[PDB]
Amino acid sequence: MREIVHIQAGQCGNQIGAKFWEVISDEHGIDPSGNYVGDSDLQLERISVYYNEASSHKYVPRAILVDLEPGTMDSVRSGAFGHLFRPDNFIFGQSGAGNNWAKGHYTEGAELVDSVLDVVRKECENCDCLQGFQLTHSLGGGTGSGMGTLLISKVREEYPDRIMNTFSVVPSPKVSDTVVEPYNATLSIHQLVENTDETYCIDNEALYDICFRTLKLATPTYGDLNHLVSATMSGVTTSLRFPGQLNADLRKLAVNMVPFPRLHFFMPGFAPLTARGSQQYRALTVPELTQQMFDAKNMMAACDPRHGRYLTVATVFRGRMSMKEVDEQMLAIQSKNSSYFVEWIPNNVKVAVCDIPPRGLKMSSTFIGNSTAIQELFKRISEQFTAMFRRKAFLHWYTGEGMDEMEFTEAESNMNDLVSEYQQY
Amino acid sequence: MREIVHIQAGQCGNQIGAKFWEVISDEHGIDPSGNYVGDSDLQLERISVYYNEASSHKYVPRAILVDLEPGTMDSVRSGAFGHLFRPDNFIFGQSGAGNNWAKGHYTEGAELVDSVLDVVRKECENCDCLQGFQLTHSLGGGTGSGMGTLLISKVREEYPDRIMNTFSVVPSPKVSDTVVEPYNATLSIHQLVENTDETYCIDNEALYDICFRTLKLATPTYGDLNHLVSATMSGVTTSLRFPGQLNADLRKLAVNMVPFPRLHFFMPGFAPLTARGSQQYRALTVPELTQQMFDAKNMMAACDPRHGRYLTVATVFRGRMSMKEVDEQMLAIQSKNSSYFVEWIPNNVKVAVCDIPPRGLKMSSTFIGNSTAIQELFKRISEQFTAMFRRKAFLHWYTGEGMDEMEFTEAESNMNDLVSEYQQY
Amino acid sequence: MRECISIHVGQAGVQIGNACWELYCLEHGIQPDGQMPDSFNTFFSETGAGKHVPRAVFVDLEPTVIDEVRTGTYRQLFHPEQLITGKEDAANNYARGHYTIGKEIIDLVLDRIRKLADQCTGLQGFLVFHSFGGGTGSGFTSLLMERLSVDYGKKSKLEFSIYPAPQVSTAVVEPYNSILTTHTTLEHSDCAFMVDNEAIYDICRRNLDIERPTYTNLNRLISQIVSSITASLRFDGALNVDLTDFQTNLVPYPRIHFPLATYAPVISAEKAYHEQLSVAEITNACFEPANQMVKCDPRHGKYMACCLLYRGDVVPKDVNAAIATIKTKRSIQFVDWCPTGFKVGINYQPPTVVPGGDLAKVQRAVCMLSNTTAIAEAWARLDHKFDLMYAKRAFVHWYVGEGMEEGEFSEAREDMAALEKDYEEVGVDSV
Amino acid sequence: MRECISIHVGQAGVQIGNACWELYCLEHGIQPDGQMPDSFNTFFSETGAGKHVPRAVFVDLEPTVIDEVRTGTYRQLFHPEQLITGKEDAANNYARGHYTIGKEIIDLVLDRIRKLADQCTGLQGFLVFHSFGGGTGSGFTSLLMERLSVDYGKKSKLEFSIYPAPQVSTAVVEPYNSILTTHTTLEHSDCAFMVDNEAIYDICRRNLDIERPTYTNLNRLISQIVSSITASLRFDGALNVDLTDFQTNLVPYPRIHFPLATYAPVISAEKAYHEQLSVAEITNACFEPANQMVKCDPRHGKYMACCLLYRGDVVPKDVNAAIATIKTKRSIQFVDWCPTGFKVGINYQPPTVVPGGDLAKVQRAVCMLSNTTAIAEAWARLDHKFDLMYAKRAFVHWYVGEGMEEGEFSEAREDMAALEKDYEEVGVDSV
Repeated sequence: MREIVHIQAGQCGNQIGAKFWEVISDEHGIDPSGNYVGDSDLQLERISVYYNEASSHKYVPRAILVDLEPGTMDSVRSGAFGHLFRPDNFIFGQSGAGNNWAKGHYTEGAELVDSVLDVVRKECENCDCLQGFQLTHSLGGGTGSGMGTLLISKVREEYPDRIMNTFSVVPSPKVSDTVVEPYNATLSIHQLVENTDETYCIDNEALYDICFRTLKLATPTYGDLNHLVSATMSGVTTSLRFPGQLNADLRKLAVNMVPFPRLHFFMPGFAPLTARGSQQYRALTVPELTQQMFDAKNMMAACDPRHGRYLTVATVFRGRMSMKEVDEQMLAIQSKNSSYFVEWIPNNVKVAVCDIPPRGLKMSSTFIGNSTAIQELFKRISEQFTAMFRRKAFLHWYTGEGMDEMEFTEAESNMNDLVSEYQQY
Repeated sequence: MREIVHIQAGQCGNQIGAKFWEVISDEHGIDPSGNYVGDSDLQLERISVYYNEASSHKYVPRAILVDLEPGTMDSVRSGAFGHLFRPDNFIFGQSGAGNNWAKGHYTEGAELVDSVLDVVRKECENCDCLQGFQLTHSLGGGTGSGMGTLLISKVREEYPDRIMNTFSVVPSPKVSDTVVEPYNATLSIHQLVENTDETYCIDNEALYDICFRTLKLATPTYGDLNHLVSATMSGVTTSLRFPGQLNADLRKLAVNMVPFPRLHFFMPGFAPLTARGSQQYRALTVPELTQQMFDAKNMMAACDPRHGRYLTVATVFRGRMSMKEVDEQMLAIQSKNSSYFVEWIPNNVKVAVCDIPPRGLKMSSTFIGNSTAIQELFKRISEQFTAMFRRKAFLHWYTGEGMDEMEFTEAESNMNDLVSEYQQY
Repeated sequence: MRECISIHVGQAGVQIGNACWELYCLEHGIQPDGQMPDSFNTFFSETGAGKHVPRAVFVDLEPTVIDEVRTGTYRQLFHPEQLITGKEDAANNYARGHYTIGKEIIDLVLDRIRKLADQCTGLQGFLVFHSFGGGTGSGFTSLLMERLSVDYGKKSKLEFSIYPAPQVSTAVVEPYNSILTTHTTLEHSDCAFMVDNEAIYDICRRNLDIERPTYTNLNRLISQIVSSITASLRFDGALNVDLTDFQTNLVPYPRIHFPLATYAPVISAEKAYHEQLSVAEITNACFEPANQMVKCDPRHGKYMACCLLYRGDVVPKDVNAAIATIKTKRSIQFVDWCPTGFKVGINYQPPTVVPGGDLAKVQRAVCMLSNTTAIAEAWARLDHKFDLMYAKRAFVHWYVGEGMEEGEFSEAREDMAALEKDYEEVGVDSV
Repeated sequence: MRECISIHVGQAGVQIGNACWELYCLEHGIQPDGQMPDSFNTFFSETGAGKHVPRAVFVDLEPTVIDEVRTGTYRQLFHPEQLITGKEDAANNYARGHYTIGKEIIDLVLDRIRKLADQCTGLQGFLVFHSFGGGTGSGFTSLLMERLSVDYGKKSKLEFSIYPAPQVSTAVVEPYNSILTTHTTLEHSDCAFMVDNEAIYDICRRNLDIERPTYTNLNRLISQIVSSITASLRFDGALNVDLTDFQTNLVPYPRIHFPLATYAPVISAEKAYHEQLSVAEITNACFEPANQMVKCDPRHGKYMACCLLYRGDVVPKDVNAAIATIKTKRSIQFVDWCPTGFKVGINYQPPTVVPGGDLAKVQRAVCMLSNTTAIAEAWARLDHKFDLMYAKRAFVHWYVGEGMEEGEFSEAREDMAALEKDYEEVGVDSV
């Protein structure tokens, strides 16, 4: 019932997906060997949305791990929770596409996407009522960006009515981890605009800021960043899964935050983020959670909402809390920041409340924000893309793989249309 | 009661028959020395269809092992379950016929077929109610193809009303194990069309695909392939032997899958095929068995059913299962694949259900398919045969043994008539 | 005195007989060995001691099902000579069960039935349990019915047949066997109470909360239907109904004799606890189109005769009020030539719950045998499938090479066309 | 005899039904398993034994809330077949609950409601509990009400709806769903008793001393309102008032049928100890603008009809004196075309205190249903929000790509404008 197919593409996607399945198994009380060792019945009440029951009551995640290099597959398999995924769902190639969008979308992406599409078709036909798909990847990468894009397009043309939502790691503003990041990001965004229902844009530098300033982590590794992203994913599909006072699945959130088809890029967030030192001085209340989630420092994308206006927001609360406090905090937030919300949408907040909090917490909440400040991120990508494209730098790789400059022009025109739409609204 | 005479001809036939008798003795709890060491009474309830009770309550298989070379006889006798067959039922010659159909059908096949016919007459006159015969052989071989053909013809003209069904290993599409494979296969098929009731076409390359892709066997040997073929044979005659909710002997299957006398070539299959790694993640249910048996990857002949239309299918289920689930799965399969079933035969599925599953399993099922995709196999054989025959390659062997080119022309004309009939229907 | 003989042919018939005789032994207090720790006379015979031998034969051309009977918990209930079995079944072939394999067994079956009839004093008739789409359930059933008509040309012959389902099907040659059986037995039968496996599956899922029923639950429901039908012979009630009553009140014309069976209080334990199942409620459930045990929508046709067999704590006034309510309904329409289309039977014995079954213990129940023109659509579907398969001439060689001719195929199809025409004619209003 | 069926749609409706049926079981002495260690007949049915099955359906498109009901303390009270649930909710989308997801469930709900109606003898009407700003609470509620009007075109249909609050809100698309529901149900409804979560929050804070109330306390207060409304059917009193009485006395024109609910003795234990709550005091509290459970100031409009439902130790003379005092007040103004704007009902049963609740045990209580033109301001606010969101065309793609057209949006907005015009017209004085 309302089964979700999870696809992890590339190194970033595979690592974030491994952390995501760790936190999900923690929520549902699933042993790293696949056995249920939980305590409450609500964990197995809706285990079907993410897991498939095998023969000996062992739960196999409904996840497809796709990459163009075997190193990440070996790392995921060898580590903890690596004996959890189905061994037939590791679909990988040998050559790793470099950091080339064209390689991952046109040359090796073809064979690997045929194989992964067969696997995805099997997984979907196994499902009872498919709610939709979720993809984890990075736009600035190689196999990640291009292959996630190709899979998104093909699954979309196969299943147009399902909800396709992606948790994509966007390029950072200050320091880039890939020289050709603008090209891959621009092409990936051009493809994501038309074939995705919900794109949660995550930047690693905002995550570094959160870890250093809010969690006071001296040496934040990728494990902590992936844990944060996994907590966001958790929160959303937990509103989907567990019982609550005000339920909301993926489609309800999509309806309440996508006023127009192309305006589906969100800044995620997580409210109860405290350092180990300050956990004893802070009161965990709905006002505290709301004040933190609406703070511009907590948002997981390096886009200041004070530079734009919130088209819509979604607050997915978790835990036993009073609906009056949630609604009054929402009203106070809208009244105080009336200049930061769009006037032509009254009640720009969609509230969902789930009864089961995450492990180790009494209250929690995730913030999703459809704001016109993503236009800043797309503008940065556009300036970098046009700076490299004007002098035609690193372009012979993409051209030789089989692309054309016309595709680059179309991608940049589509992204400029996106920024124009955001600025207009 | 309903005794079956089993004849193994050639190397392929003898090895597959050895594996078959191993699995049958496992099913009926027969010691490799011939003694009953089982647990349930149903094993001895119908032991008579395959075994003959000897003096000291020792069960001798009703099997005739015929070959034109003594190496296979020695290998079968020396190995485990080799002291099970009657020593008077090893009928072999010295010269091994090479890979020549004419040698095994006209020169040495004559003397050896007189001897084996005497043995078969003794075995049949010993029987109480003969249900029919079953032959294991290879069409691309020497003594196997030609001698199995000669024995089939002679036993057919002796016992026309009995059921003669053969499990023949057909040539593979990609790689051939014998240079003269098309000649032997064409002559054998020309003789099988008129003198056989049920020919289960098995290709070694489909078996390799099953072992590598479905069973994840790193080094599949002929033991595993023979085990698969033996499981298919088991399933069929187990529907014959053990009690069930919906019984079906050999003749019932023959009636329900042979709409026309010459259209009796089947693609066998086996549903519960799982790798040792994935046995814990898979739920053993009737829908799972049906989905696997109707999958084009599971079928044991390299002929894609999506390239043709199923004239008829037979599902022989084994184990305690609900008849409603079986019937609803059959109906769903027919409705979903309505384009892959013949329109002029409503209810193209014949369902049989036996109560006793194979050892080590809770549920099982064998798939038999009379489809118009065997025409692809016969077409490949025809192209290869005409390619070699046009330039008269390797023909002087067959001519010198005592044949004529007119026999080759008749064989290819008959096989072309077979492909014409399949394409017409 | 009113002894009746039940004949179970084929696997379906034998398993339904297993369920039926389990139910009879439970109802009459007979232990599964025939001993008791009259009412039990129309179906059982006493042999000196407390041994009660059921008045039935179990005939099949396959040793498997009969051997399961011979070694089951009821191994010592049935007379060993009345469990007749062959060696090779009919293999879903009508010709095998009627011409080739059935001719080697029919004499033994007739001898055993003659022994049973001689043991009786007044023979009411025969109950033939079989399936339409089976080899021995079709060919041997038709052969046996014709031989019985030759011998007992006056006793009623009621048959409980599993009509092929509209969509689900376990055999490929079911239309051939069904059409040929309909031909041959329609020549020589009184009335055939019909049932579908698909409809009982739907009933089980919707009412009994079972998502994975087997043939066992279907057989238990069918046995409940048969028990409700024969309660009047087996017990005492306000309004008794005999087999001849069924034949007279349900068959308006000699060929139109295919009523559909129904059973209202099909309910689980918890739902039965939460309900107050009364005469009106069970009658309305009987006339609900979703509770029919033959997958034919009654709203597509007109009722010509209904036989409501109540049992248990039932009051005649409540039955009359419920039937008046049904008649006042507008969705339920009758043919214009049957102003009185209700035969009512009331029995004082409430239905007996089988230990291990799914039906809950109820105070009253009703079985409704309805002859309706909605079965004409099912006949049309069956003959359409027959027409497709025969136009391609598929599987015809199996029948022809076994003592039959294609002329018989054509004649059976023409007879079925005549039956469809008869249903159409009786459907239309008089002018 | 005067049986009434309550229908709970969506999460809000199902949870309010949980509170309501807890209150009913406590009032009638029924244990949470349906057994008791008449009055309990308009809302419960007896099944043979002491089992009392409530006469209600719990329908939602989401398994979560219904499954909480199925496994709670009342797991064995409700009939398992009357707890209808879907697989995927309407996701705050009217189109999903009305066109796409609601069409796969409406037949089952109608079948269950037909079963309940047949089980009844005289059906007074339906009580529909739902929320205005929910997916299934709007779309499925409108669909169900229209189907009921098609089927039961004469029985009264009273709906208890959670009107969206002026400021607090849990969903972003509430104006769309509210306007579309108002359109569709306003076509096919008798009267809608309205309530706001924000107003009940304010009532709880001011009167019950609770600073952190949950939905549970709100549901308990709403259940008290419903119990006061249905006490006349469930108990005996000096002045009985039926559902048709509500419909007649509260609805002056077919479209103006949105009264506001109120409950006077909302008080904690200590404050109840220190007070002497009498008929005059509770009546004055009912007419206090701060005690309204819909956040609309009554002084901004004119009353057109009031329904004072007293219960407990209430004397008719005291009620008359209190109502005369209210009429002599100058802050409370009525429309000039209603010289008599008071329907009075008195019941002998004092309100029952739920163990674990916050309301104190009182000797008397009054529920006031007031139809007033102050709801016109709330309608104006709702349509203003709708106009903003529709002018930007936000979220419209979600509705359109689910079986709806923008023409329906325009038509619903025009209908709401007509409703505002009607309220303005009935507000003005006659000349």
